[PDB]
Amino acid sequence: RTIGIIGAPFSKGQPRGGVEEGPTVLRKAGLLEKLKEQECDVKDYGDLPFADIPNDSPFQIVKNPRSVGKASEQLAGKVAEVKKNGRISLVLGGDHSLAIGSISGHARVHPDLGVIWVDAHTDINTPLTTTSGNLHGQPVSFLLKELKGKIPDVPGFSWVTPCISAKDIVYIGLRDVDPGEHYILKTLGIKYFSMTEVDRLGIGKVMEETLSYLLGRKKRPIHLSFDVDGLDPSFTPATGTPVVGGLTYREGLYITEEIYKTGLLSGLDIMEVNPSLGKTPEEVTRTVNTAVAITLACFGLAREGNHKPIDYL
Amino acid sequence: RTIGIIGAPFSKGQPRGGVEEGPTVLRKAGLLEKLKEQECDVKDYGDLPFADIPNDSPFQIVKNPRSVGKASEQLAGKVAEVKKNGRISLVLGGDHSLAIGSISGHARVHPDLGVIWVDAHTDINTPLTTTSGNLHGQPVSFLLKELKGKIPDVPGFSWVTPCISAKDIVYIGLRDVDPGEHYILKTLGIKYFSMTEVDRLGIGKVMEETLSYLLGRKKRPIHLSFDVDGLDPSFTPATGTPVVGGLTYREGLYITEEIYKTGLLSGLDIMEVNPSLGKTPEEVTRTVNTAVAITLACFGLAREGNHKPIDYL
Amino acid sequence: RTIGIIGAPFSKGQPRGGVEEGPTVLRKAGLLEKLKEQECDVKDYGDLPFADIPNDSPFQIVKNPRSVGKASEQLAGKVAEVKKNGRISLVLGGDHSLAIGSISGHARVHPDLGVIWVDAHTDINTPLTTTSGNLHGQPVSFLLKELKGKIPDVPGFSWVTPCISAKDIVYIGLRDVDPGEHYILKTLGIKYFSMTEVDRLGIGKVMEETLSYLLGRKKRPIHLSFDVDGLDPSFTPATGTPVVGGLTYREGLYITEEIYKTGLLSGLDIMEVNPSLGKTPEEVTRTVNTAVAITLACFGLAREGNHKPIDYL
Ligand SMILES: Nc1ncc(CC[C@H](N)C(=O)O)[nH]1
Ligand SMILES: Nc1ncc(CC[C@H](N)C(=O)O)[nH]1
Ligand SMILES: Nc1ncc(CC[C@H](N)C(=O)O)[nH]1
Ligand SMILES: [Mn+2]
Ligand SMILES: [Mn+2]
Ligand SMILES: [Mn+2]
Ligand SMILES: [Mn+2]
Ligand SMILES: [Mn+2]
Ligand SMILES: [Mn+2]
Repeated sequence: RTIGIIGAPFSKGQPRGGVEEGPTVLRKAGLLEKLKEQECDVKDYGDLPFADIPNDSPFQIVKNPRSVGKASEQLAGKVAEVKKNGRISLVLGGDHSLAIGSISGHARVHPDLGVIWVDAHTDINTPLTTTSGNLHGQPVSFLLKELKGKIPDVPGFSWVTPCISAKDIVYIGLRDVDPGEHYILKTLGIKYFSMTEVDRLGIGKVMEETLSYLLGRKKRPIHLSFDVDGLDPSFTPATGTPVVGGLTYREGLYITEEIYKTGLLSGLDIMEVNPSLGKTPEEVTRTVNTAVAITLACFGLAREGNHKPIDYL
Repeated sequence: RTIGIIGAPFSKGQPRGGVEEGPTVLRKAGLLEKLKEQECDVKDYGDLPFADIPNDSPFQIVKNPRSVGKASEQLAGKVAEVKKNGRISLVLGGDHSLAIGSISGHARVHPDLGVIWVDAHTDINTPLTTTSGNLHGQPVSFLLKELKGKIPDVPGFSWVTPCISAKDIVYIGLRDVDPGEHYILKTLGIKYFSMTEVDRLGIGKVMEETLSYLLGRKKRPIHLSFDVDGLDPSFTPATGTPVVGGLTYREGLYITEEIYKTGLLSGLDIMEVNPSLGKTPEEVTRTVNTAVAITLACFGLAREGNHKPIDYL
Repeated sequence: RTIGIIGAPFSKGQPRGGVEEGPTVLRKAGLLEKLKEQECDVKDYGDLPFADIPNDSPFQIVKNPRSVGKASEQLAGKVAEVKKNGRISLVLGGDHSLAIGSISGHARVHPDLGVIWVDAHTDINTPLTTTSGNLHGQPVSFLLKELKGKIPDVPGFSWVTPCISAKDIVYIGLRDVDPGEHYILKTLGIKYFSMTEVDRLGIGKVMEETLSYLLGRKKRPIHLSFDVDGLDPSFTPATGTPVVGGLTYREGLYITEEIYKTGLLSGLDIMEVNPSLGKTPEEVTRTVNTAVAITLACFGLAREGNHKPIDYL
């Protein structure tokens, strides 16, 4: 598969700072090379230089809005640029607020995209429903067209144009959803598979319904926004908001292996990896190793094996 | 949901003493408040004062029969009292022998009840089949009508009247069943889903069949006797008789979420939590945290989220 | 069930030496007795004395070929001897190269056998496809008739006669397969259930299809070659080549419980247990305990319980 790597060392979407190092440790794990070790054509677009914005007081309760707003605007342009070069955008975060720019830049080139959001949270709070003020928990509210009119003019996001309907997104892995967020889910009829549904149906049926839900009518580009805390913290502990009872390592690989097999992966986000939150050096490597594995699976690595079209005997 | 909390700090049903502290640490985890934080109407009936019975020599091989017998008699009355106040009895144990009084007091008010027993063990040994003499492994033999006549007159249990047929109970989580207990299962035709069945069918189908088995004919009150060792010891280690290969945290939450959704939960037991058996302070908090989560799920907490009937936007 | 225990303390199939102690620690865990504690008729044939072969230089890239070749030849005769005494051969390894002699000696007495290979690897590299040269990763290539002609004359294996077709074997647990090995899988049409399939279908359906695939046409003797690294390293860490995302303890017990229930188990291999690779004394006991449990399940131990044909009441 053909890839376009984009490092997004941003953290102002939430309180903890170590997430900016995500691009660094993932590249350090040898992600670029391992992808190349596969049938992959990789082009590194570099780590986005997120210039400082010293003056950025809260918007009501919303924190660092100008910084978060600019980082997504910068990222949106980069993703659109890689999508125009005919490559799958691979955004290494960074907190999940960056999803706003990633899905935005993607839709500029591919407006018919479908989103699969793997996360323990829905990240669909509005500036008015959020109680924490952390924008990494509001990315989805800015992208939904149905929520246009409920999103006040927050400094830094005047460039945003809702680009996805409630029916063009599927959540997988939910287990920590706020009351207002749950109201929006049920109100806009958003398709989701929380841990309850995964436990009931099995990851296989879950993925079956997910892809059929998004590709039933017609084939379209797929955007995978993967928050590493969607997986159980026993696999990805070095993350800002871990929630027990998460997706297993195996389910995480199953999800991505299936998405790969559709041949429609167009955009990918690997977010919330925070090395500084690993209680040990091993928890840090465990998180990075798991994040790399999910990434490789998105581009071809199959657990049953892979072989080149040649006679090996 | 409307609840009636009853602390049952009892341990004489087995050798290890720390189980009496169960009510204490669960309340200390803020269980009462967290329930209230939900759509719950809570009334604390207090911790049952289990007076000492210094003279209580074994009955043949059966240990502390008078103490265990009195504690269940005392508890049976309390549960019946809360069931008459129109509230779901929530008994915080304490060893599982207390189930004898809980299910007894429940049936006095609701004789048509159905029991779901989540445990790694069947706890259906009779005074004559048990090899350990620990009554926390015999509670079910005293309640089954079919076993009336095989239960000798043990000091402390003259007040007992079998109140459930073999067909009114479903076991879930079995993985350590004695030979005589297995004989009784197959002989009385008791419905069970051991870990083998959970592995074969999946927790979803397991719960589907469980509820259909008990509510097929008609809707009736449900009694959930939950032994925390039914879950894998990686989740609830501070318990007297842990057995590897247990139900996962997720399956445990799935079970209870489904029971809640029936709207028929009438009685609930959270047993065998023993803080003093935690090899570390974390194993103790891990056990308590997991016990609280299963409890909250029984009364409404859903992993997909919850919201009040109001317009959040 | 009637058993014939054979200790195979061999390690020259791979670099790490501690695997030779497998028979020792498994017997030390009280395996013989625990089997007897069940409905089992056990006869210990002893630990095969694998005489030294000082002169054994590599064959091209293949390491210790004469040593590995002789150990399998010796083992093949022992297994055939126990199969003629009407007993299920239970080979305690030892690295997995010994499978060559075990399945060989088994087929001498029961040529219509069917093989179930539980392993994280396919172990089907040929002397020409292997990149490591470790024979414990080539056992299957020597047994397949379809691969006859692609297996050069390696010193120590002139006694070998391919005894199984590609269609008489089923793989379960795959997650680390080489490119050439994957080519052979797809080329000979070998039936396999990698971790992806287990995640998709569930262990129940996996076992359903496995047994139907092998016993569909007609009932035949079953050979179970179980590599302990097929299970997740959180359960069996003391093994030379652990791979994360493996079969759970429960799935491992489900697999064997089902095989037992067919009443067709004829040959069993418990391989790759290496005590010296346990980072702690507990990792060593955890591995051994799990290896014993899978073994007991192969001969009757059911998680739902077991009882003698007598009236327990
Ligand atoms: N990725 C990620 N971790 C936590 C969030 C937000 C959760 C919370 N409901 C909030 O509104 O801040 N998003
Ligand atoms: N909750 C609970 N843990 C262990 C038991 C009894 C098990 C054993 N068969 C006995 O008869 O004592 N019950
Ligand atoms: N049991 C077992 N662990 C590792 C292997 C071989 C794996 C590798 N493909 C090789 O060719 O050496 N077999
Ligand atoms: Mn997120
Ligand atoms: Mn999240
Ligand atoms: Mn119990
Ligand atoms: Mn128990
Ligand atoms: Mn192997
Ligand atoms: Mn292996």
